[PDB]
Amino acid sequence: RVRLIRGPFNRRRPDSGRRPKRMGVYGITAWKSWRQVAEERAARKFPGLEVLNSYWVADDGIYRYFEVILIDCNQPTIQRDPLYSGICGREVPRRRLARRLRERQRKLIEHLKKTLLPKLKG
Amino acid sequence: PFTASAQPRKQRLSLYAAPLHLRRKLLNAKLSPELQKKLGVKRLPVRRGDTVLIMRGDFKGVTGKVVKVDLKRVRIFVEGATRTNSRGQTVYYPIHPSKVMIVDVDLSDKARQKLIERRKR
Amino acid sequence: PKGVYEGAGKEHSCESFGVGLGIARIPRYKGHLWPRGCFAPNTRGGRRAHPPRPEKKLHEEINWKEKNLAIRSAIAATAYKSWVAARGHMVEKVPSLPLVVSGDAEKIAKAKEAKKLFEVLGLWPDVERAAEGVKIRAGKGKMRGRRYKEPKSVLVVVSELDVPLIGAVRNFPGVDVVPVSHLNMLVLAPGGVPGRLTLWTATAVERLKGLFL
Amino acid sequence: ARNKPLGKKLRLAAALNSNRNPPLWVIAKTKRRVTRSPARRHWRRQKLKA
Amino acid sequence: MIPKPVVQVPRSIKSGGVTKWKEGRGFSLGELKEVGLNAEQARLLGLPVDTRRDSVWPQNVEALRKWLIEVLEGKATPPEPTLPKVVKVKRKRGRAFRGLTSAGRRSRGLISTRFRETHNYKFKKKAKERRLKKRHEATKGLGNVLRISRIINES
Amino acid sequence: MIKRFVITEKALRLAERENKITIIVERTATKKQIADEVQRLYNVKVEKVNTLITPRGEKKAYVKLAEGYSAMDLLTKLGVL
RNA sequence: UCGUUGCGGGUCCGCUUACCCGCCGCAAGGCGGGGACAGCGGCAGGCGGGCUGUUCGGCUGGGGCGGCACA
RNA sequence: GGCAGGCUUAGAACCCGGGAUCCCCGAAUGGGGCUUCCUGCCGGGGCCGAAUAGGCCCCGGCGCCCCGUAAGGGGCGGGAACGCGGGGAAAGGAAACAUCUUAGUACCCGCAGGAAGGGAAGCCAACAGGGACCCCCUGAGUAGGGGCGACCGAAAGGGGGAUAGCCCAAACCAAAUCCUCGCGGGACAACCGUGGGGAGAUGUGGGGCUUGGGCCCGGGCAACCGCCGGCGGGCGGUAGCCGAAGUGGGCUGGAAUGCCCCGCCGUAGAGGGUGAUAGCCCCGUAGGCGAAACCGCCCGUGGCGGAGUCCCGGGGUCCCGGAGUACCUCGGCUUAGUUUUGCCGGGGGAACGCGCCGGCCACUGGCCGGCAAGGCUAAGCACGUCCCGAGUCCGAUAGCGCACUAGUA
Ligand SMILES: [Mg+2]
Ligand SMILES: [Mg+2]
Ligand SMILES: [Mg+2]
Ligand SMILES: [Mg+2]
Ligand SMILES: [Mg+2]
Ligand SMILES: [Mg+2]
Ligand SMILES: [Mg+2]
Ligand SMILES: [Mg+2]
Ligand SMILES: [Mg+2]
Ligand SMILES: [Mg+2]
Ligand SMILES: [Mg+2]
Ligand SMILES: [Mg+2]
Ligand SMILES: [Mg+2]
Ligand SMILES: [Mg+2]
Ligand SMILES: [Mg+2]
Ligand SMILES: [Mg+2]
Ligand SMILES: [Mg+2]
Ligand SMILES: [Mg+2]
Ligand SMILES: [Mg+2]
Ligand SMILES: [Mg+2]
Ligand SMILES: [Mg+2]
Ligand SMILES: [Mg+2]
Ligand SMILES: [Mg+2]
Ligand SMILES: [Mg+2]
Ligand SMILES: [Mg+2]
Ligand SMILES: [Mg+2]
Ligand SMILES: [Mg+2]
Repeated sequence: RVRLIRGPFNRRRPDSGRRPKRMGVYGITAWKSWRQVAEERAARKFPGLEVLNSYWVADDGIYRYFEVILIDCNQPTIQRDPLYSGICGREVPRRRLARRLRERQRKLIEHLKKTLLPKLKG
Repeated sequence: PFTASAQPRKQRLSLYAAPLHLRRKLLNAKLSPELQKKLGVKRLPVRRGDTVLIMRGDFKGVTGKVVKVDLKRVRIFVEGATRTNSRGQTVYYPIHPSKVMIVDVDLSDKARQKLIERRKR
Repeated sequence: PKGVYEGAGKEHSCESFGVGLGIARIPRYKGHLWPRGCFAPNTRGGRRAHPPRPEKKLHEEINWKEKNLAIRSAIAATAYKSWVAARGHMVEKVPSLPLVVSGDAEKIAKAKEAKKLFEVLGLWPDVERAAEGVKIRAGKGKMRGRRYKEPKSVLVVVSELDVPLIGAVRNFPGVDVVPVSHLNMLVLAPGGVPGRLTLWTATAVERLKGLFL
Repeated sequence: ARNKPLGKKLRLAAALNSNRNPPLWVIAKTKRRVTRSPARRHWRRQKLKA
Repeated sequence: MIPKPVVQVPRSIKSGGVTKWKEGRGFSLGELKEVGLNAEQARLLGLPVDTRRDSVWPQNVEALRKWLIEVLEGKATPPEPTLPKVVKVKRKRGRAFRGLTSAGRRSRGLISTRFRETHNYKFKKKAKERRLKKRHEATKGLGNVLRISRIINES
Repeated sequence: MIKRFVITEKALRLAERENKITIIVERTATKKQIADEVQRLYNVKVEKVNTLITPRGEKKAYVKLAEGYSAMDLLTKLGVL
């Protein structure tokens, strides 16, 4: 659970020469949302854990609350997850996919000759 | 192992900077017709104790034993191709191995014979 | 494409120190080498003012129909003894032009066998011309891989790729051997001047009727 | 200085060891090509920032 | 030879009724059901299938039927199947810091628009053209030079 | 631990007059380690060890043997004399 | 001014838990006071050389003041 | 290119593959560090010593934040350029200058990979049809933005490179599940049996993924979907090996490769060296052969598991189908986006498949196309520390600052 202060980000007034368009302060905000900011802060406290997602929880006068889902990619029960292997990496040898696909095509052609070839020729 | 590039700068770079095992191939000399028939190989790198015939230069026609070989310089010292310095000592002329013909072979080294079979075959 | 380093002569810390020092107002070194000039084309170590640019267009484009018309024109120049003698070739022993040989010549696989056919057809004197005409060229080309300048002797046109006659004649000094479908201006007019001593095979002449037109 | 730290003293030892011209046989070995060392300095002219 | 599907170029209002054909993405499901195969069987045989396409073209059907007969009569070798043959998924480090989570995607605009129309894409694309001095960026102010030149010469 | 012996004019005068052998050891060797090394290596008895680090960066140890052992005898026995 | 801002009672009164201020306690939590005000965020008006960027034309018996001989 | 003494035929030097050693500082990580050095606690060992005291020395462990029941595991720093997210100018241009441009650039902060990012229709279209994505050519300086000035500036479509589609959640079932360790077995694996521990009803697992699905019924296997990478073979890389033909006669010459004369090879006349200019003296070249070890790719075979999850036929009108989200308003940055781009912030704020979204201002009707707010994805594309090759490039004041004991003095 992450708590942070709402509002626009702390835009700094420039201390040097600027053209008048570039001197404003009030109303200027960051292109990042507080949800992504809350994700990054949670990522710092749990170093090495990957961020999955986060959602809004509550608002008050000063603060906004988010819940960030982080996962340990080094844990055995996380690596084999069908969803969590998208973040923790996944590899299949080409021999595994190529051999079975070849074997499927050999058997499909055998079946189609006896069942589809007479209809096609006719 | 000697550049295959046709650029002269790359050819000269590999020759000068060649390691010791590659400079041995620059010591190759032509065998005499008798030794060619006696061995069946057309070349052998010159070895200390081989008898050679100088074939170019001032000492062309001199035959002698190889007293010293230098891998770094790729030069060989032969008896007869000598001279005396100002102080009187006798010194050797460095002969490139490609200017001599091996008229006798030093085959006491067992490793040399195995190289003989490789080139006749 | 040739060029210089993009930052050559421009990466020194230099600046112009204005007037009043009694020295010219070109940029100079900022540090311990202060009076030393820098960055300008007229200074030692300065940038080249207008160097060669790698994006320069060196290729001279030619229309396809125009380029094929020239190839037919250069082909016709090989039919005349005047042009081939003008380009430099020796054709005194050549029985006639354009010189066409039978298609059995494509089976010659050895250089020694091919050398007979050149001698029997009066072509060997021009190949012999290129052999003794090889010269160590003057200038910096020796440093850059262009030590030798070798004349052109005879272009051999075979019917198709990978005939054995290509590997049997390609070692002769000045001799080019191409299939008729691979004809181009670099073999038909060396130096930009028409008229090349060409040995056509009979089958290549038959295949010429549907190319470059 | 009279009172030294050992780390500063050791770096002065390294500079003291290297401050020497090439030996005379090195000049003969290289045929007078190698005659000077870049680690040669004078205590009054060139100052170490040790 | 594997046959290639033939689809219609989308006839625009600007075209005025002139039409042409093109190589489509793949054979439609309707075209495959007239030869007895579904998407899985067709991809196993090696045909390119486009389940999104709804139209059916008889020229596409005939090319399928002629090729299918050669395959099933052992007169032709089918290509490898049109399915994924490798699974390479890399471990992701710093997804939150590189803006690859859902919040970062929303901030980049990928939820609401296409990648080509996102603003970060437009910044990168115009920078590559200026770096390489590409098509319109080889000259700055090319439109205004062209406009004034057209007035002066076509006056 | 020991690198070599010092056989200079000062070191030789010390050996004959104060029963001290001068050695060059590693820069990190302490007085406890130098006394243990000298006793173990040569089978003598050490009274005290005075150590200094030379301006060239080496450590020099003046090892005074106890009063039953000859500093010059150990130098001449080792063959470094 | 919009939100924070809630709970009772008849726009006004009250209440405390919000919030704020101090004291004690490592913290946990307690004590006192204020109090849905304040403070804080957004928006809006005012004062604003505190700070940022700029402009301060031309002719001319040299420039300037003048004049407009500037349409 | 010196002077000695050695090593090496018991096989050295050299090259390639695998190991050993690897001081101090360094992310530096016991704690400090105004000196790359110092110093503490615990445990073991050693030494001085009469001593088990006391002291001194060596060796090992001792960073922060985390995951895990624990055991144990992770992150930290670097790399020439490229990649992703955020913050973000000015000079100059406009012949002044403020909107504007420069420019989302320089630069800064953060985070990855050998590429990254993008990627699988709440799409584009126009009643005719396309059919994920990226990159190249074009559309095109067209539409449009703009002191409508300077200038800025797409997209669809067409031609190519390459080609590939899937999952999580939910409906329905309800612990059938997964991780760890001990033992027995099992190509050293997966997995099987058995037992302990941990997660799990706040739902593990099955099922499902637009050709929507769930649910009910019937038939068929060419079911389907996953896990391991053992055995055999082939190929390529990291050293190398073989490779034709004059050192013929004479001249000049210190010396020939030069000249005259005479021969020869050529799949090899690319190029270099050798006492001057060499196809045949030597290296090499055309062409061919090659690895104990390490690595990489491809093929055949081998070993397992799952809840039929696969295909075909019918029924359905019941259930599921992603929220501070869509949307409105205000401020701001940005965009060609213009009453119409995207986003951030303040405030307000839905519906549910009989619903919702889009079709260049809004609404109404029709028609057309679709199903947002969850995740992944090879190929084809950027770069140059580094390696290989090439050159109408330069040739020591040139060319990189450095042809040299140069990022040196
Ligand atoms: Mg400005
Ligand atoms: Mg220069
Ligand atoms: Mg030109
Ligand atoms: Mg000249
Ligand atoms: Mg001084
Ligand atoms: Mg432009
Ligand atoms: Mg002391
Ligand atoms: Mg208030
Ligand atoms: Mg206020
Ligand atoms: Mg001012
Ligand atoms: Mg004015
Ligand atoms: Mg004036
Ligand atoms: Mg006036
Ligand atoms: Mg430390
Ligand atoms: Mg500029
Ligand atoms: Mg201006
Ligand atoms: Mg100005
Ligand atoms: Mg990092
Ligand atoms: Mg990629
Ligand atoms: Mg990726
Ligand atoms: Mg722009
Ligand atoms: Mg479940
Ligand atoms: Mg050879
Ligand atoms: Mg040879
Ligand atoms: Mg949805
Ligand atoms: Mg010069
Ligand atoms: Mg220079």
